Formats: sequence, C-alpha cells, structure tokens
Amino acid sequence: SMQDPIADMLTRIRNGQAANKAAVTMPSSKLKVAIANVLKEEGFIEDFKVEGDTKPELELTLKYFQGKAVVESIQRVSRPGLRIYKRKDELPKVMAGLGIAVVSTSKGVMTDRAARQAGLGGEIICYVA
Amino acid sequence: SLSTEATAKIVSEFGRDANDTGSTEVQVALLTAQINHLQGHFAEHKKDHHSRRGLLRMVSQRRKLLDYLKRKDVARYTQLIERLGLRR
Amino acid sequence: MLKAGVHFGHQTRYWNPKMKPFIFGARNKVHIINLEKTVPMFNEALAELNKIASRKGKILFVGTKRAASEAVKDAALSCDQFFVNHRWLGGMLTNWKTVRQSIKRLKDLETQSQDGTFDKLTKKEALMRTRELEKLENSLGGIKDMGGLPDALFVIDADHEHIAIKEANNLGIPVFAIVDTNSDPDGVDFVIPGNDDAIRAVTLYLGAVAATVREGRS
RNA sequence: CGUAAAGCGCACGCAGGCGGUUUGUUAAGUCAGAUGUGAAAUCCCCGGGCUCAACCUGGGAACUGCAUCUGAUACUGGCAAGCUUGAGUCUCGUAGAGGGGGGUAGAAUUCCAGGUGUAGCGGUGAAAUGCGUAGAGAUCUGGAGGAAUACCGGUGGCGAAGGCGGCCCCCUGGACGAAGACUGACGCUCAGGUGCGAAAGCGUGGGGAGCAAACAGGAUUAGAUACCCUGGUAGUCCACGCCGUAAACGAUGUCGACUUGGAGGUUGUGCCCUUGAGGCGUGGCUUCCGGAGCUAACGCGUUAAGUCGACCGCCUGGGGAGUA
Repeated sequence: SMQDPIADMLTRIRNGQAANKAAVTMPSSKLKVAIANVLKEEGFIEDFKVEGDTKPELELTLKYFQGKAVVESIQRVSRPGLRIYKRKDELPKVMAGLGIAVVSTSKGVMTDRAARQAGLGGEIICYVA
Repeated sequence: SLSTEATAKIVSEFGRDANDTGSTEVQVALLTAQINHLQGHFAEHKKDHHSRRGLLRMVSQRRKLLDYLKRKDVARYTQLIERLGLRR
Repeated sequence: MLKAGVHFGHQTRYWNPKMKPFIFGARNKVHIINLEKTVPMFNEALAELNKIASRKGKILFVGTKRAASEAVKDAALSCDQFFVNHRWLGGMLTNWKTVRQSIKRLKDLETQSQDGTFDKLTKKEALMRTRELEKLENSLGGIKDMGGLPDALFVIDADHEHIAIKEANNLGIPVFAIVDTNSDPDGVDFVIPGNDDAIRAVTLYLGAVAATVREGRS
C-alpha cells in the first residue's frame, strides 16, 4: 500500500497523458522534486509547481507537441521489491540514446548522459522514452 | 460494550491526561478491559463464532501495539504489563 | 457576439463528455454551450471556406431531420454548390466509382422525362420511370452536376450524419460540422459547437455560410 | 493464472519480504580512483614464422571475481529527533434475515376422540396398488404434537467466507457517517501454524408432523434393477463431539494509487424554501449500460480483465491420475 511513490509519480504522469490532462498533482517529496527538475530540463514536462507547507502539492504541467502525448513511454526499473545498480561505464542507452535514464548518483540525480560525462554510475531510477 | 463510563475511568487512569484517548498506553488498557469482559460471555455460550472473530481481532490489535511500544520504550512497556497483568 | 437569441446550447442531460470544454449548466438538467469559444470557431472556419471556394473547390451541404432539409436545399442552390438533404446514401463518396453510374442514369431519364419517351409502352410503366425518376431525384438531385470528388463537407448535424463524416474523414477531405452536446467532435476537423437540430438555428447558419460562399469565389 | 493448464473455501497471524514523510547523523550496500591478486595455456586484438592454411608464436586486452586503502553521501540500510496527509482510539448517532441463548403467535398438514351423512375416495396420459358399507372422503367441534415461517420481500440488507428470514427479551461482533479532539508510521503481505467452514455422512442420547434415500407393491416398457403412482426406513429437527469436502463461483488472491460518463437502488449527513410528495452538495455499500484502453475473441470497463507498485499461492500437452 503506497510502497514506492516514485513509481506512483510515473504512473500518474502516464495516466495523465492518456486522459490528456493539463497537469497531474501529487503529494510531493524531496526526491520527487529532484526528478521533476531532470524532466523539465530535458523537455518531457513543463514547469512543476511545488506548492505545499506540510501537504506538498506538486502539480506537473504536461507538454503536448500536438494532439499527441509527449511522454512516449515511462517505465520504472529499480523498484522497492528490487533495486538495480550499474557501473559507470555499463549504463544502458534509452531508445538508442534519444531517450533518458534518470539515474541517482553520488552527485545526486541526473540524466544517464550527465552521468557518463561526469563519469559515475548509480541507482537507475527509470526510463522515459 | 465498554460503557462510556468505563472508558471515562480508564483514560483518566493511564494516559498523559484526561483528554488523551489515542495514546498507545491507553489503547491497550481498553482492549484488555474488553478482552477480560468477553471472557464470561465466551467461557459461557461457547459457540458465538461470529462474536469470537470480533474478539480475536482485538487480541491481535493489542499485541501489535505492545510490540511497537516494547521496541520504543521498554520503560513504559514494563510498567504497563505490570500494571495490567499480562505477558503469559 | 450573440447575433440572434437562441443558439446558446441545448439537447440534453445525456450529453457527450468529449465536449466538456464547451458547457454551462442549465436550469432543467439540460446543458448550455459556451458559445463564447464558438464565436471564434465559425468566424475562423468561414475564412477556410472563402480561401478554398476561390480555389474553385466544392462545398457540399447536408441536412436532415426533414425539418431543415428544405433550408439546406436553398443554401446550395443559392450560389453554385451541391447539397444532400435526404437520406445520405451510404458510401456515395468512398464508393463513387459505381455511384457515378447511377448519376448517368438520372441525367438520361431527366431528358427522357421532360422531352423524351413517355408513352412508348403504357402509362402504367411510363409511370414506373417517373416514380423511379423521383427516387433518383431525392437521392442524387442536387449533386448530379459534380461528377468527381468534393473538397469540403459542411455538415449540419454530427449525430445523424456521423456516417458521412467518417467517410469524408477516410478520404483526404476536410469537414465542417455544427456539432452538438451529444456529438463526437473527434471526427471533425474544424469543429462548430452549438445547436444543430433547432429549425431557426440552421437559418442563421446557412445564410452566414451562404454569403461567405457567395463572395468566396473572389 | 475471468472461459485454453493455473487464485489456497475464507480468514488471523510468528519468521520472511517490502515500507509514508522532515532533518541531522554513520558510511554498511551502492559509486569513483588506486593497489594486491585473479598461474600458463585457450578465446579475442594487432603483429611475425612454416610455399598459404591448419599450426607455432610475440605484445596487449580480458580473466566478467575477490580483499584492502582512500574519497563521494544522492538512493537503500543502522541510529536519534520529529510531522501528518497511512493506521488506530474516543464522543454523539444510524441501518441491518450479523452471532448464541430463553420464551412465544397464527395458518396449514398428519393422527386421535365424537356429531352429521353416504357410495365412492384417491391417483394418472389412461390405469392400477391402495383407503372404504366394520362405514371412508367431505364437513363441524375438541385435543395431541413436530417442523417450517405465506403476505411484507425488494440483480433489497448484513456477514471474512460458509451463510442468515414471523414476533418479543437477554449477551454480544462488526460496518458506516457528522464534527472536531488525541496517539505519532504503531504498516501491507505472509511459508509453517491456528481457527472458521454448505449438504451429505459419523458417534451418544432425545424427537419424529411433513418430506423422503433404501425397500415393497402397481403401472410403463422389448426389458425398466428408472422416469409416473401408493406407501415407506435411515435421514432431515434439538444437544454435545467428529468429519473438512462443493461448479465452497463475480470460475476473477490481499492491499494501495491514478485514469471520460449515464441511468438506478439503498443508508448517513451540511445547506437553499419545509415555502408544496422538493432543489443544491458531500460520503458508504450495491445493480445495469457503455468511452479510452485492454483482450484470442466473448467481453471487462472508477466495484476493471486499464496504467503501475508490495507480497503470497499455483500452471508447464492430453490420457495414466488427482490415482498408486
């Protein structure tokens, strides 16, 4: 019952696109906002608001290139039931290198590409094709 | 059903104060009060299976609270069990 | 820009959520449409027509309900266009390769009727062709002169006429539908929210289209 | 893993697995670098030598690993301190065939005791067995008992599931709602284990109206070890134990989050007018129709078989066999 809110974030985004909602709100947390920045800086989302005092309401404005969803695929990997860690030079490319693999590093969260140029691995969170 | 009056005596006897009705300490007494109470109704009738499932729950309820309270502050744990007669 | 009184929004409780962007709650459990976002619609789509009309394109006006079919009849026969007011013959467009043959039959008979053969066998069967002429009449009457494929489908109702919309959509052709609260706008290209079945509604509609199409050959 | 093989009958629950959120802290797992080592051969890479090749052979890479040392501290873990949106407690109420125990009411059936009265009654496709002139059936009055609760009654309600139905009383479980107060992650799942678990069946003692396996007679029938009829024992009912199986079935494990709608039913509750059987909202359970999507298709469809996460059970061609 609500084991991994990280997967919850993704799902609420995946389901958000299906309904073509403008923005999907969720109970923010430090970790989630970290991921949100990666996506926005990448271009899968627009302008997350982190409203909240003790009830963090992170609402994510969604992007639509056309009447088609921008996020073409979002699947989580290191789940609570199973974590996954990969060596620096062993990261896997997403969509032949035109997607992203949001990876948590000793230097925080970043894109899989950011990790290589920074030369460090870590816990791969998820894929966004 | 642990008459309103019964609770009004129990809460004053265990919690941090009279307005307290949520604290782990108090909650345990309430269950035990009920558990002890059903003994007669269950040592007798010996058949109300539907009712017993009701009882059996609060037994489970109680234990979980204690286990929580034991790992948190053995101090309050040791006193409550001593002040409430349990731990077979 | 409320030109005339009642066009605001109607038809039901059992609406269609697909048009949730265009609604207002009414005091009958009936919906009321936000024509405010519609004012830009019919203004804009008319420009589309004007451009294509000058391209010497064709505009096809379909009406139904038996009520406003007459109104539409006047619309196409007012500038130069074609119309379909009776039962939209399933597949005239996607299967035009054969419906073309039906058209030829009418033209010949049209000659055979006003000046042609009318007594060669017996009045009883001479009557047969006449009533047959009536059959092709209400079907391919206001379309006989087209002889090809149109380039714009102006449709009054999207409920009764989803049949053609899908067909038109299946072809490389744009459509213009006066969709209603219980209509699917996803089959349309340049949506027009508002009423469809109201009698006076089309009168406002078509004439507005009639003028735009009248000048649109500039 | 709805219908093809595959959700334990349902549930509680130890070990086990996983775990909300804030901050600090430590640096175990994780990451970076270096180091020691990881036998040679073999494989791979670039060369070389036998007329080429097979083959021999130089240098490198690799040996996917492990141990140590030093940095990194995001994520998971250990510790400490909180927070409240998860969970739980209290107060005031609500609906209900929820469970066990004790009484009780009326209709009806059967039997017994009389009154009235007379040749059929009953049964079926027809008929026969059978009941009856010792006087039935029918009808009236009185009594005896056993079991089940017409109407209300409703893809209505309650319960984990099996299930649960006249009325009254006692003991008692759970669910849900308004409004806040309070505790402060105390959770979800769960092998082994324990409990509950239809009908039938079993044991000991009661009860025995109706119904009815077995059994008998009479028909039907080519036969009829049946289907039909007349009777009828165990059983069905109560008490205490055992059995542990059902097509125990929405053939759909439990819990949680997110994702257009419509008509209904039922039970709470705030508000506008109760101004007139109402209108405006928010919650709990449940019925049907269908969007996206999903699917082998049928269909499911905010109570999902849609999109995901936690944990557990289970399947691996049919028959042999759920048997030895």
